[PDB]
Amino acid sequence: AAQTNAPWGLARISSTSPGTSTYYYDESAGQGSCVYVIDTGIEASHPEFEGRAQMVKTYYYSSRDGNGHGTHCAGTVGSRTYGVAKKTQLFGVKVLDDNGSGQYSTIIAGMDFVASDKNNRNCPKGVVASLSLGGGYSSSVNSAAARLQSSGVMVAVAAGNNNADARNYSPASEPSVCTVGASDRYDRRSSFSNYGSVLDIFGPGTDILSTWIGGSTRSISGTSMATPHVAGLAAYLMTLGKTTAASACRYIADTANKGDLSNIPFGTVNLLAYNNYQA
Repeated sequence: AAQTNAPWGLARISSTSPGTSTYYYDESAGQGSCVYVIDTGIEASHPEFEGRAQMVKTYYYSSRDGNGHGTHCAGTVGSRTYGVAKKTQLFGVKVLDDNGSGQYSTIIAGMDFVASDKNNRNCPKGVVASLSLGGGYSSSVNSAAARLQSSGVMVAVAAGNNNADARNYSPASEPSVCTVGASDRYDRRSSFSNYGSVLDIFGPGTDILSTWIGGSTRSISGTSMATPHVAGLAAYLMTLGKTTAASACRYIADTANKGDLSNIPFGTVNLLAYNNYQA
């Protein structure tokens, strides 16, 4: 399938080269998979989600996304126009308040929630969790992400926007999850992207158009935007039977575009997420 005039990041994920604008993908489109977006919530009524998004948990007085961040990330995972996996099921877990903040104890609870809650959902092709959030190093936050991964969920986490080594941030520094840095449309490391040995992969993160609250759209930048590209790619590949939740991060690294990014620090992987789809 071909989506013309796609957001640059979608086109990048299905291309061996930067500078194109058509997204190519297998029409299965993540059908039968599930992606949990652990964030500020999801505006599930947005027409771009087509009824495929729902809130399953909040730790606040509302499940509504009063910020936009979670809706934007969910849109990159699976919205019809802005999403990588356009037929996946999206589940919202609101661990961040409408200012985009959350206590680590709530984030931990949300991760353990997903590990159990997937057993209440129909996801025959596999389960993914996208965590566009983080803070300073916490062994308890890392352990929560490790448990979620161990339980059979492909966990993708943002590397962070500190232009620093991700080893000092959580859950970015947990080795067993998929830690995602950000690149721009010219295949440069995003200026804000964290780096380091713990990164597994890069995805498009600078100037990413996606859904926003109020039934709108906007373009924003961050490793928060790169992470749902990888989460959606994992769901897409699992639906295709190419990989599993346990191995999807490694498979994405194995099949990535290699050596194409600039300003990658010595010791950081030079790997850009790629669906290797041959139309």
